Amino acid sequence: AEEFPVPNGFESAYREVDGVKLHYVKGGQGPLVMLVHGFGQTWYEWHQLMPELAKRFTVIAPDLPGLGQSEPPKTGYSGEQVAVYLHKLARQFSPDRPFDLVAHSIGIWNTYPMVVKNQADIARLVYMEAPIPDARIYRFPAFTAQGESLVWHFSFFAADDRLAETLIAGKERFFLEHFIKSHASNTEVFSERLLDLYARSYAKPHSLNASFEYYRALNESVRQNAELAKTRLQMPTMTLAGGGHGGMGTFQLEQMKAYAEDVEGHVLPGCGHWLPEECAAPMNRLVIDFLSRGRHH
Amino acid sequence: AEEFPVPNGFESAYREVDGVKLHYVKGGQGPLVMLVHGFGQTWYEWHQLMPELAKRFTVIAPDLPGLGQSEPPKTGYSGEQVAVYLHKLARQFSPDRPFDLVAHSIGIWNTYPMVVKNQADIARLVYMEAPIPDARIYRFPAFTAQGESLVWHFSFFAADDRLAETLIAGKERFFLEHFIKSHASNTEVFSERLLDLYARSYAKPHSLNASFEYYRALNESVRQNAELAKTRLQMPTMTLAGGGHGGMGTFQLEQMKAYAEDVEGHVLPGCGHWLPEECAAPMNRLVIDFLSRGRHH
Repeated sequence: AEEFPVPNGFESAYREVDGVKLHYVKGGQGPLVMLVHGFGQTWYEWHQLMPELAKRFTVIAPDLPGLGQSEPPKTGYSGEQVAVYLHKLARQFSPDRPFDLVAHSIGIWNTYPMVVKNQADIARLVYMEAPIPDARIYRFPAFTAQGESLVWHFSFFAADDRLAETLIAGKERFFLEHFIKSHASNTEVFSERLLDLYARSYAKPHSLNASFEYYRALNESVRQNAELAKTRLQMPTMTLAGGGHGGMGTFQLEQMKAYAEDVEGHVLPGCGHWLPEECAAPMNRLVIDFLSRGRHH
Repeated sequence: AEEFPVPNGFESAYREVDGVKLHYVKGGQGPLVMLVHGFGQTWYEWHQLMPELAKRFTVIAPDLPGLGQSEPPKTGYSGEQVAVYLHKLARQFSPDRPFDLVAHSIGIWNTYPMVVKNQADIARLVYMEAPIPDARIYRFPAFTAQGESLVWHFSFFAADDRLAETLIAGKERFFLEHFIKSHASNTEVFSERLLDLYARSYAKPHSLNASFEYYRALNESVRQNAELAKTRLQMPTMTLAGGGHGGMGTFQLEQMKAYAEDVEGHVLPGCGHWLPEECAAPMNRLVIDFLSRGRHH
Protein backbone atom coordinates (compact mmCIF):
# COMPACT_ATOMS: atom_id res chain seq x y z
CA ALA A 1 0.00 0.00 0.00
CA GLU A 2 1.46 3.32 -1.12
CA GLU A 3 1.86 5.96 1.55
CA PHE A 4 1.22 8.67 -1.07
CA PRO A 5 -0.59 8.65 -4.43
CA VAL A 6 1.67 8.16 -7.46
CA PRO A 7 1.21 10.60 -10.39
CA ASN A 8 0.00 9.17 -13.69
CA GLY A 9 2.85 7.92 -15.86
CA PHE A 10 5.06 7.27 -12.82
CA GLU A 11 5.90 4.00 -11.11
CA SER A 12 6.56 3.31 -7.44
CA ALA A 13 9.42 0.82 -7.17
CA TYR A 14 12.28 -0.47 -5.03
CA ARG A 15 15.97 -1.18 -5.55
CA GLU A 16 18.44 -2.84 -3.22
CA VAL A 17 21.54 -0.67 -2.72
CA ASP A 18 24.25 -2.09 -0.45
CA GLY A 19 21.72 -4.37 1.22
CA VAL A 20 19.20 -1.57 1.90
CA LYS A 21 15.87 -1.63 0.05
CA LEU A 22 15.24 1.93 -1.20
CA HIS A 23 11.84 3.15 -2.34
CA TYR A 24 11.50 5.62 -5.20
CA VAL A 25 9.01 7.01 -7.70
CA LYS A 26 10.22 7.25 -11.30
CA GLY A 27 8.93 8.54 -14.63
CA GLY A 28 9.86 10.38 -17.79
CA GLN A 29 12.45 9.97 -20.53
CA GLY A 30 15.82 11.58 -21.14
CA PRO A 31 18.75 12.48 -18.87
CA LEU A 32 18.31 11.68 -15.20
CA VAL A 33 17.24 14.16 -12.52
CA MET A 34 17.19 12.91 -8.93
CA LEU A 35 15.02 14.86 -6.47
CA VAL A 36 15.86 14.36 -2.78
CA HIS A 37 13.33 15.35 -0.09
CA GLY A 38 14.06 16.46 3.47
CA PHE A 39 12.80 16.34 7.03
CA GLY A 40 9.13 15.70 7.78
CA GLN A 41 8.48 14.73 4.17
CA THR A 42 9.03 12.02 1.57
CA TRP A 43 9.38 11.75 -2.20
CA TYR A 44 5.83 13.13 -2.35
CA GLU A 45 6.91 16.74 -1.78
CA TRP A 46 8.11 16.63 -5.40
CA HIS A 47 4.83 15.31 -6.84
CA GLN A 48 3.90 18.62 -8.49
CA LEU A 49 7.34 19.17 -10.06
CA MET A 50 7.79 15.58 -11.27
CA PRO A 51 5.25 15.55 -14.17
CA GLU A 52 6.56 18.85 -15.54
CA LEU A 53 10.19 17.71 -15.33
CA ALA A 54 9.23 14.34 -16.83
CA LYS A 55 8.49 16.09 -20.13
CA ARG A 56 12.25 16.50 -20.70
CA PHE A 57 14.05 14.25 -18.17
CA THR A 58 13.89 10.88 -16.53
CA VAL A 59 12.86 11.81 -12.98
CA ILE A 60 13.56 9.74 -9.86
CA ALA A 61 12.44 10.76 -6.36
CA PRO A 62 13.75 8.42 -3.64
CA ASP A 63 12.71 8.16 -0.04
CA LEU A 64 15.69 8.86 2.22
CA PRO A 65 16.87 5.77 4.17
CA GLY A 66 14.51 5.07 7.05
CA LEU A 67 11.91 7.56 5.80
CA GLY A 68 8.88 7.02 3.60
CA GLN A 69 9.00 3.44 2.38
CA SER A 70 12.82 3.11 2.37
CA GLU A 71 14.64 0.79 4.75
CA PRO A 72 16.95 2.37 7.34
CA PRO A 73 20.63 2.61 6.42
CA LYS A 74 22.80 -0.28 7.55
CA THR A 75 25.94 1.91 7.83
CA GLY A 76 24.78 5.11 9.53
CA TYR A 77 23.01 8.43 9.17
CA SER A 78 25.95 10.77 8.57
CA GLY A 79 25.98 12.65 5.28
CA GLU A 80 28.89 10.67 3.87
CA GLN A 81 27.25 7.34 4.70
CA VAL A 82 23.80 8.21 3.37
CA ALA A 83 25.17 9.83 0.23
CA VAL A 84 26.62 6.46 -0.83
CA TYR A 85 23.11 5.01 -1.08
CA LEU A 86 21.78 7.93 -3.11
CA HIS A 87 24.82 8.03 -5.39
CA LYS A 88 24.65 4.31 -6.12
CA LEU A 89 20.89 4.46 -6.66
CA ALA A 90 21.33 7.25 -9.21
CA ARG A 91 24.10 5.36 -11.01
CA GLN A 92 21.86 2.31 -11.43
CA PHE A 93 19.71 4.50 -13.68
CA SER A 94 22.36 6.82 -15.19
CA PRO A 95 25.58 4.77 -15.41
CA ASP A 96 26.87 6.38 -18.63
CA ARG A 97 25.80 10.05 -18.25
CA PRO A 98 26.09 12.68 -15.53
CA PHE A 99 22.79 13.31 -13.78
CA ASP A 100 21.14 16.37 -12.24
CA LEU A 101 20.51 16.63 -8.52
CA VAL A 102 17.84 18.69 -6.75
CA ALA A 103 17.74 18.58 -2.94
CA HIS A 104 15.68 20.21 -0.18
CA SER A 105 16.26 20.37 3.62
CA ILE A 106 18.29 17.38 4.91
CA GLY A 107 18.42 16.09 1.33
CA ILE A 108 21.31 18.57 1.06
CA TRP A 109 23.10 16.96 4.02
CA ASN A 110 22.64 13.53 2.48
CA THR A 111 23.86 14.46 -1.01
CA TYR A 112 26.67 17.02 -0.61
CA PRO A 113 29.44 14.41 0.03
CA MET A 114 28.63 12.40 -3.07
CA VAL A 115 28.43 15.58 -5.18
CA VAL A 116 31.84 16.79 -4.04
CA LYS A 117 33.47 13.35 -4.33
CA ASN A 118 31.91 12.46 -7.73
CA GLN A 119 31.75 15.79 -9.55
CA ALA A 120 32.00 14.21 -13.02
CA ASP A 121 28.73 12.39 -12.24
CA ILE A 122 26.79 15.60 -11.44
CA ALA A 123 25.75 17.68 -14.44
CA ARG A 124 23.82 20.44 -12.61
CA LEU A 125 22.97 21.01 -8.95
CA VAL A 126 20.00 22.68 -7.25
CA TYR A 127 20.02 23.12 -3.46
CA MET A 128 17.18 24.70 -1.51
CA GLU A 129 16.31 25.57 2.07
CA ALA A 130 18.98 24.09 4.33
CA PRO A 131 22.58 24.78 5.32
CA ILE A 132 25.27 22.48 4.13
CA PRO A 133 26.51 21.09 7.46
CA ASP A 134 29.50 23.23 8.47
CA ALA A 135 30.50 25.53 11.32
CA ARG A 136 28.04 28.20 10.16
CA ILE A 137 25.24 26.22 11.79
CA TYR A 138 26.76 26.97 15.22
CA ARG A 139 26.00 30.69 14.70
CA PHE A 140 22.21 30.28 14.47
CA PRO A 141 20.59 31.72 17.62
CA ALA A 142 18.73 29.65 20.20
CA PHE A 143 16.04 32.31 20.71
CA THR A 144 14.92 35.54 19.06
CA ALA A 145 13.21 38.75 20.11
CA GLN A 146 10.10 37.44 18.28
CA GLY A 147 9.95 33.98 19.89
CA GLU A 148 11.23 30.57 18.83
CA SER A 149 14.19 30.54 16.45
CA LEU A 150 14.66 28.76 13.12
CA VAL A 151 16.82 25.79 14.11
CA TRP A 152 16.41 25.17 17.85
CA HIS A 153 15.12 21.79 16.66
CA PHE A 154 18.74 20.96 15.79
CA SER A 155 19.30 20.54 19.54
CA PHE A 156 15.90 18.95 20.25
CA PHE A 157 16.35 16.32 17.52
CA ALA A 158 20.04 15.63 18.25
CA ALA A 159 19.47 15.17 22.01
CA ASP A 160 20.10 11.70 23.42
CA ASP A 161 17.76 9.57 25.59
CA ARG A 162 15.55 9.45 22.46
CA LEU A 163 14.21 12.76 23.74
CA ALA A 164 12.42 13.65 20.50
CA GLU A 165 10.88 10.21 19.83
CA THR A 166 9.72 9.92 23.42
CA LEU A 167 8.04 13.33 23.51
CA ILE A 168 6.57 13.17 20.00
CA ALA A 169 5.27 9.57 19.97
CA GLY A 170 1.47 9.70 20.20
CA LYS A 171 1.61 13.38 19.15
CA GLU A 172 3.20 12.97 15.72
CA ARG A 173 0.45 14.77 13.78
CA PHE A 174 0.34 17.57 16.35
CA PHE A 175 4.10 18.10 16.28
CA LEU A 176 4.48 17.94 12.51
CA GLU A 177 1.67 20.44 11.98
CA HIS A 178 3.31 22.86 14.42
CA PHE A 179 6.76 22.32 12.91
CA ILE A 180 5.60 22.78 9.33
CA LYS A 181 3.55 25.88 10.06
CA SER A 182 6.27 27.44 12.27
CA HIS A 183 8.61 27.19 9.26
CA ALA A 184 6.01 28.27 6.67
CA SER A 185 4.78 31.54 5.22
CA ASN A 186 1.92 29.92 3.30
CA THR A 187 0.24 27.48 5.68
CA GLU A 188 -2.99 27.07 3.70
CA VAL A 189 -1.21 24.75 1.24
CA PHE A 190 -1.01 22.15 4.04
CA SER A 191 -4.47 20.61 4.03
CA GLU A 192 -5.62 18.24 6.75
CA ARG A 193 -5.31 15.41 4.22
CA LEU A 194 -1.73 16.35 3.33
CA LEU A 195 -0.71 16.70 6.97
CA ASP A 196 -2.40 13.34 7.69
CA LEU A 197 -0.32 11.63 4.99
CA TYR A 198 3.02 13.07 6.12
CA ALA A 199 2.24 12.44 9.79
CA ARG A 200 1.27 8.81 9.18
CA SER A 201 4.51 8.24 7.27
CA TYR A 202 7.01 9.63 9.73
CA ALA A 203 5.04 8.21 12.68
CA LYS A 204 6.17 4.70 11.77
CA PRO A 205 8.49 4.00 14.74
CA HIS A 206 11.55 3.32 12.58
CA SER A 207 10.82 6.45 10.54
CA LEU A 208 10.32 8.62 13.63
CA ASN A 209 13.70 7.44 14.90
CA ALA A 210 15.31 7.74 11.46
CA SER A 211 14.12 11.38 11.29
CA PHE A 212 16.12 12.36 14.34
CA GLU A 213 19.13 10.13 13.67
CA TYR A 214 19.93 12.46 10.76
CA TYR A 215 20.28 15.24 13.38
CA ARG A 216 22.16 13.04 15.85
CA ALA A 217 24.74 12.59 13.05
CA LEU A 218 24.85 16.29 12.20
CA ASN A 219 28.06 17.13 14.05
CA GLU A 220 29.73 14.11 12.47
CA SER A 221 28.54 15.38 9.09
CA VAL A 222 30.05 18.81 9.89
CA ARG A 223 33.38 17.15 10.69
CA GLN A 224 33.22 15.10 7.48
CA ASN A 225 32.40 18.17 5.39
CA ALA A 226 35.31 20.12 6.86
CA GLU A 227 37.62 17.78 4.95
CA LEU A 228 35.46 17.42 1.83
CA ALA A 229 35.05 21.19 1.41
CA LYS A 230 38.76 21.49 0.56
CA THR A 231 37.55 20.77 -3.01
CA ARG A 232 35.18 23.36 -4.49
CA LEU A 233 32.21 22.33 -6.61
CA GLN A 234 32.70 23.10 -10.29
CA MET A 235 29.34 22.24 -11.83
CA PRO A 236 26.59 24.81 -12.53
CA THR A 237 24.65 25.31 -9.30
CA MET A 238 21.48 27.15 -8.32
CA THR A 239 20.26 27.86 -4.80
CA LEU A 240 16.68 28.68 -3.84
CA ALA A 241 15.52 30.01 -0.49
CA GLY A 242 12.34 31.44 0.97
CA GLY A 243 12.32 35.14 1.73
CA GLY A 244 9.29 35.01 4.00
CA HIS A 245 8.76 33.77 7.53
CA GLY A 246 10.48 30.41 8.00
CA GLY A 247 12.87 30.81 5.05
CA MET A 248 16.67 30.81 4.90
CA GLY A 249 16.80 34.12 3.03
CA THR A 250 20.21 35.26 1.80
CA PHE A 251 22.04 32.61 3.85
CA GLN A 252 21.51 29.89 1.23
CA LEU A 253 23.33 31.63 -1.62
CA GLU A 254 25.93 33.26 0.62
CA GLN A 255 26.96 29.90 2.05
CA MET A 256 26.96 28.25 -1.38
CA LYS A 257 29.31 30.96 -2.69
CA ALA A 258 31.98 29.47 -0.40
CA TYR A 259 31.41 26.00 -1.91
CA ALA A 260 30.76 26.52 -5.63
CA GLU A 261 32.58 28.47 -8.34
CA ASP A 262 29.53 28.68 -10.64
CA VAL A 263 26.41 29.50 -8.60
CA GLU A 264 23.31 31.64 -9.04
CA GLY A 265 20.72 32.18 -6.34
CA HIS A 266 17.13 33.27 -5.88
CA VAL A 267 15.22 34.31 -2.77
CA LEU A 268 11.46 33.91 -3.17
CA PRO A 269 9.54 36.65 -1.33
CA GLY A 270 6.40 35.48 0.45
CA CYS A 271 7.65 31.87 0.72
CA GLY A 272 8.93 30.01 3.76
CA HIS A 273 10.88 26.78 4.16
CA TRP A 274 8.61 24.38 2.25
CA LEU A 275 9.25 25.73 -1.24
CA PRO A 276 7.83 22.82 -3.32
CA GLU A 277 4.46 23.17 -1.56
CA GLU A 278 4.33 26.81 -0.43
CA CYS A 279 5.55 28.23 -3.74
CA ALA A 280 5.20 25.38 -6.22
CA ALA A 281 4.74 27.38 -9.43
CA PRO A 282 7.76 29.76 -9.21
CA MET A 283 9.97 27.07 -7.68
CA ASN A 284 9.04 24.60 -10.42
CA ARG A 285 9.71 27.20 -13.11
CA LEU A 286 13.13 28.15 -11.76
CA VAL A 287 14.23 24.51 -11.44
CA ILE A 288 12.93 23.54 -14.87
CA ASP A 289 14.55 26.53 -16.56
CA PHE A 290 17.89 26.08 -14.79
CA LEU A 291 18.04 22.38 -15.63
CA SER A 292 16.86 22.92 -19.21
CA ARG A 293 19.93 25.01 -20.05
CA GLY A 294 21.62 21.59 -20.22
CA ARG A 295 21.06 18.79 -22.71
CA HIS A 296 17.58 17.29 -22.30
CA HIS A 297 14.84 15.41 -24.16
CA ALA B 1 0.29 18.32 52.50
CA GLU B 2 3.95 18.99 51.70
CA GLU B 3 5.53 18.19 48.35
CA PHE B 4 9.03 18.18 49.93
CA PRO B 5 10.27 17.41 53.46
CA VAL B 6 10.75 20.50 55.60
CA PRO B 7 14.13 20.71 57.41
CA ASN B 8 13.97 20.27 61.16
CA GLY B 9 13.02 23.52 62.88
CA PHE B 10 11.56 25.16 59.77
CA GLU B 11 7.90 25.88 59.08
CA SER B 12 5.97 25.49 55.84
CA ALA B 13 3.39 28.27 55.50
CA TYR B 14 1.52 30.44 53.01
CA ARG B 15 1.10 34.18 52.58
CA GLU B 16 -1.48 35.89 50.37
CA VAL B 17 0.24 38.64 48.37
CA ASP B 18 -1.89 40.72 45.97
CA GLY B 19 -4.49 37.95 45.81
CA VAL B 20 -1.95 35.17 45.16
CA LYS B 21 -1.25 32.52 47.80
CA LEU B 22 2.54 32.01 47.98
CA HIS B 23 4.04 28.96 49.65
CA TYR B 24 7.28 29.39 51.58
CA VAL B 25 9.53 27.61 54.06
CA LYS B 26 10.96 29.75 56.86
CA GLY B 27 13.32 29.30 59.78
CA GLY B 28 16.07 30.86 61.81
CA GLN B 29 16.61 34.22 63.48
CA GLY B 30 18.29 37.47 62.55
CA PRO B 31 18.27 39.58 59.37
CA LEU B 32 16.20 38.18 56.53
CA VAL B 33 17.63 36.26 53.57
CA MET B 34 15.26 35.23 50.78
CA LEU B 35 16.31 32.29 48.57
CA VAL B 36 14.56 32.08 45.18
CA HIS B 37 14.64 28.85 43.16
CA GLY B 38 14.47 28.41 39.38
CA PHE B 39 13.12 26.20 36.64
CA GLY B 40 12.49 22.51 37.23
CA GLN B 41 12.72 22.96 40.98
CA THR B 42 11.09 24.47 44.07
CA TRP B 43 12.16 25.91 47.41
CA TYR B 44 13.60 22.45 48.11
CA GLU B 45 16.76 23.08 46.09
CA TRP B 46 17.85 25.26 49.05
CA HIS B 47 17.10 22.67 51.73
CA GLN B 48 20.78 21.83 52.44
CA LEU B 49 21.84 25.49 52.60
CA MET B 50 18.91 26.65 54.73
CA PRO B 51 19.86 25.09 58.12
CA GLU B 52 23.38 26.53 57.93
CA LEU B 53 22.10 30.01 57.02
CA ALA B 54 19.40 29.82 59.69
CA LYS B 55 22.12 29.85 62.38
CA ARG B 56 22.77 33.50 61.45
CA PHE B 57 19.71 34.71 59.50
CA THR B 58 15.98 34.44 59.23
CA VAL B 59 15.69 32.37 56.04
CA ILE B 60 12.65 32.30 53.74
CA ALA B 61 12.47 30.17 50.60
CA PRO B 62 9.32 30.78 48.55
CA ASP B 63 7.88 28.78 45.70
CA LEU B 64 7.70 30.89 42.53
CA PRO B 65 4.12 31.74 41.47
CA GLY B 66 2.55 28.69 39.83
CA LEU B 67 5.42 26.39 40.86
CA GLY B 68 5.74 24.18 43.91
CA GLN B 69 2.81 24.98 46.19
CA SER B 70 2.34 28.65 45.11
CA GLU B 71 -0.67 29.82 43.16
CA PRO B 72 -0.12 31.20 39.65
CA PRO B 73 0.36 34.96 39.37
CA LYS B 74 -2.72 37.06 38.67
CA THR B 75 -0.93 39.82 36.74
CA GLY B 76 1.49 37.94 34.48
CA TYR B 77 4.79 36.10 34.28
CA SER B 78 7.17 38.87 33.20
CA GLY B 79 10.03 39.56 35.57
CA GLU B 80 8.66 42.94 36.63
CA GLN B 81 5.23 41.47 37.42
CA VAL B 82 6.46 38.47 39.39
CA ALA B 83 9.06 40.53 41.25
CA VAL B 84 6.23 42.52 42.87
CA TYR B 85 5.00 39.35 44.59
CA LEU B 86 8.46 38.40 45.85
CA HIS B 87 9.33 41.93 47.03
CA LYS B 88 6.07 42.32 48.95
CA LEU B 89 6.51 38.86 50.51
CA ALA B 90 10.03 39.65 51.71
CA ARG B 91 8.95 43.01 53.07
CA GLN B 92 6.16 41.39 55.10
CA PHE B 93 8.93 39.74 57.15
CA SER B 94 11.48 42.59 56.91
CA PRO B 95 9.44 45.81 56.84
CA ASP B 96 12.01 48.14 58.47
CA ARG B 97 15.37 46.65 57.41
CA PRO B 98 17.06 45.62 54.15
CA PHE B 99 17.17 41.91 53.38
CA ASP B 100 19.56 39.65 51.47
CA LEU B 101 18.66 37.89 48.23
CA VAL B 102 19.95 34.65 46.68
CA ALA B 103 18.50 33.57 43.35
CA HIS B 104 19.12 30.71 40.92
CA SER B 105 18.01 30.24 37.29
CA ILE B 106 14.69 32.03 36.55
CA GLY B 107 14.69 33.21 40.15
CA ILE B 108 17.06 35.84 38.73
CA TRP B 109 14.52 36.89 36.11
CA ASN B 110 11.85 37.17 38.79
CA THR B 111 13.88 39.26 41.23
CA TYR B 112 16.09 41.58 39.17
CA PRO B 113 13.33 44.20 38.63
CA MET B 114 12.54 44.51 42.33
CA VAL B 115 16.26 44.75 43.19
CA VAL B 116 16.89 47.62 40.81
CA LYS B 117 13.65 49.44 41.72
CA ASN B 118 14.11 49.04 45.51
CA GLN B 119 17.88 49.14 45.93
CA ALA B 120 17.74 50.35 49.54
CA ASP B 121 15.74 47.22 50.44
CA ILE B 122 18.50 44.84 49.23
CA ALA B 123 21.54 44.62 51.51
CA ARG B 124 23.50 41.96 49.60
CA LEU B 125 22.76 39.95 46.46
CA VAL B 126 23.87 36.53 45.16
CA TYR B 127 22.90 35.49 41.62
CA MET B 128 23.75 32.11 40.14
CA GLU B 129 23.36 30.20 36.90
CA ALA B 130 21.16 32.19 34.54
CA PRO B 131 21.38 35.26 32.31
CA ILE B 132 19.58 38.37 33.39
CA PRO B 133 17.03 38.86 30.58
CA ASP B 134 18.59 41.24 28.05
CA ALA B 135 19.79 41.30 24.42
CA ARG B 136 22.68 38.95 25.29
CA ILE B 137 20.25 36.02 25.36
CA TYR B 138 19.75 36.43 21.60
CA ARG B 139 23.42 35.54 21.05
CA PHE B 140 23.35 32.06 22.58
CA PRO B 141 23.59 29.33 19.91
CA ALA B 142 20.83 26.95 18.91
CA PHE B 143 23.32 24.11 18.45
CA THR B 144 26.96 23.43 19.34
CA ALA B 145 29.81 21.28 18.07
CA GLN B 146 29.16 19.03 21.09
CA GLY B 147 25.38 18.67 20.67
CA GLU B 148 22.42 20.40 22.30
CA SER B 149 23.10 23.96 23.45
CA LEU B 150 22.55 25.57 26.84
CA VAL B 151 19.36 27.49 26.13
CA TRP B 152 17.59 25.97 23.12
CA HIS B 153 14.77 25.26 25.58
CA PHE B 154 14.06 29.02 25.54
CA SER B 155 12.51 28.53 22.09
CA PHE B 156 10.89 25.18 22.94
CA PHE B 157 9.20 26.57 26.05
CA ALA B 158 8.24 29.88 24.41
CA ALA B 159 6.66 28.20 21.37
CA ASP B 160 2.98 28.84 20.78
CA ASP B 161 0.15 26.27 20.56
CA ARG B 162 1.21 25.00 24.02
CA LEU B 163 3.83 22.96 22.18
CA ALA B 164 5.87 22.19 25.31
CA GLU B 165 2.94 21.26 27.60
CA THR B 166 1.35 19.16 24.88
CA LEU B 167 4.51 17.12 24.30
CA ILE B 168 5.62 16.89 27.93
CA ALA B 169 2.30 16.21 29.71
CA GLY B 170 2.29 12.62 30.94
CA LYS B 171 6.07 12.46 30.32
CA GLU B 172 7.12 15.01 32.95
CA ARG B 173 9.33 12.61 34.90
CA PHE B 174 11.18 11.47 31.77
CA PHE B 175 11.64 15.02 30.52
CA LEU B 176 12.87 16.49 33.79
CA GLU B 177 15.51 13.79 34.26
CA HIS B 178 16.81 14.49 30.77
CA PHE B 179 16.69 18.28 31.22
CA ILE B 180 18.41 18.23 34.62
CA LYS B 181 21.10 15.71 33.75
CA SER B 182 21.89 17.29 30.37
CA HIS B 183 22.58 20.55 32.27
CA ALA B 184 24.70 18.87 34.96
CA SER B 185 28.33 17.90 35.48
CA ASN B 186 27.84 15.86 38.67
CA THR B 187 24.77 13.99 37.44
CA GLU B 188 25.00 11.34 40.19
CA VAL B 189 23.37 13.61 42.77
CA PHE B 190 20.06 13.38 40.89
CA SER B 191 18.89 10.06 42.25
CA GLU B 192 15.65 8.58 40.97
CA ARG B 193 14.13 9.40 44.36
CA LEU B 194 15.02 13.11 44.12
CA LEU B 195 13.89 13.30 40.50
CA ASP B 196 10.57 11.72 41.51
CA LEU B 197 10.00 14.51 44.06
CA TYR B 198 10.72 17.32 41.61
CA ALA B 199 8.77 15.72 38.77
CA ARG B 200 5.64 15.18 40.86
CA SER B 201 5.59 18.89 41.68
CA TYR B 202 5.95 20.32 38.22
CA ALA B 203 3.58 17.70 36.77
CA LYS B 204 0.64 19.51 38.36
CA PRO B 205 -0.99 20.85 35.17
CA HIS B 206 -0.98 24.48 36.37
CA SER B 207 2.70 24.09 37.37
CA LEU B 208 3.72 22.60 34.03
CA ASN B 209 1.99 25.52 32.29
CA ALA B 210 3.37 28.11 34.72
CA SER B 211 6.89 26.77 34.08
CA PHE B 212 6.65 27.65 30.40
CA GLU B 213 4.78 30.93 30.84
CA TYR B 214 7.98 32.33 32.39
CA TYR B 215 9.70 31.67 29.05
CA ARG B 216 6.72 32.97 27.07
CA ALA B 217 7.21 36.25 28.97
CA LEU B 218 10.99 36.32 28.44
CA ASN B 219 10.99 38.80 25.57
CA GLU B 220 8.72 41.07 27.63
CA SER B 221 11.21 40.81 30.50
CA VAL B 222 14.06 41.72 28.12
CA ARG B 223 12.12 44.82 27.07
CA GLN B 224 11.42 45.74 30.71
CA ASN B 225 15.06 45.34 31.74
CA ALA B 226 16.29 47.53 28.87
CA GLU B 227 14.71 50.46 30.75
CA LEU B 228 15.52 49.34 34.30
CA ALA B 229 19.20 48.67 33.60
CA LYS B 230 19.86 52.37 33.03
CA THR B 231 20.59 52.37 36.79
CA ARG B 232 23.39 50.08 37.98
CA LEU B 233 23.10 48.03 41.14
CA GLN B 234 24.97 49.59 44.06
CA MET B 235 24.88 46.89 46.75
CA PRO B 236 27.52 44.16 47.22
CA THR B 237 26.85 41.35 44.73
CA MET B 238 28.33 37.90 44.13
CA THR B 239 27.77 35.67 41.11
CA LEU B 240 28.26 31.92 40.99
CA ALA B 241 28.41 29.76 37.89
CA GLY B 242 29.26 26.17 37.08
CA GLY B 243 32.48 25.56 35.17
CA GLY B 244 31.52 22.06 34.11
CA HIS B 245 29.06 20.61 31.61
CA GLY B 246 25.83 22.58 31.61
CA GLY B 247 27.21 25.62 33.45
CA MET B 248 27.21 29.29 32.46
CA GLY B 249 30.96 29.62 32.99
CA THR B 250 32.45 33.09 32.68
CA PHE B 251 29.23 34.55 31.19
CA GLN B 252 27.61 34.99 34.62
CA LEU B 253 30.20 37.42 35.98
CA GLU B 254 30.85 39.14 32.65
CA GLN B 255 27.17 40.01 32.23
CA MET B 256 26.82 41.02 35.88
CA LYS B 257 29.66 43.55 35.52
CA ALA B 258 27.39 45.53 33.19
CA TYR B 259 24.73 45.57 35.94
CA ALA B 260 26.59 45.99 39.24
CA GLU B 261 29.25 48.37 40.53
CA ASP B 262 30.41 45.97 43.28
CA VAL B 263 30.60 42.37 42.06
CA GLU B 264 32.80 39.35 42.66
CA GLY B 265 32.32 36.16 40.69
CA HIS B 266 33.24 32.52 41.03
CA VAL B 267 33.21 29.68 38.52
CA LEU B 268 32.98 26.33 40.29
CA PRO B 269 34.95 23.55 38.54
CA GLY B 270 33.28 20.22 37.97
CA CYS B 271 29.83 21.75 38.56
CA GLY B 272 27.06 22.36 36.04
CA HIS B 273 23.81 24.31 36.26
CA TRP B 274 22.49 22.85 39.52
CA LEU B 275 24.98 24.27 42.01
CA PRO B 276 23.10 23.66 45.32
CA GLU B 277 22.90 19.92 44.56
CA GLU B 278 25.97 19.24 42.39
CA CYS B 279 28.40 21.27 44.48
CA ALA B 280 26.71 21.79 47.85
CA ALA B 281 29.87 22.10 49.94
CA PRO B 282 31.69 24.84 47.96
CA MET B 283 28.49 26.68 46.97
CA ASN B 284 27.09 26.75 50.50
CA ARG B 285 30.42 27.98 51.85
CA LEU B 286 30.67 30.78 49.29
CA VAL B 287 27.11 31.95 50.00
CA ILE B 288 27.33 31.78 53.80
CA ASP B 289 30.68 33.59 53.80
CA PHE B 290 29.49 36.31 51.43
CA LEU B 291 26.28 37.03 53.35
CA SER B 292 28.11 36.90 56.69
CA ARG B 293 30.24 39.92 55.72
CA GLY B 294 27.13 41.91 56.65
CA ARG B 295 25.62 42.01 60.11
CA HIS B 296 23.99 38.77 61.22
CA HIS B 297 22.75 36.89 64.28
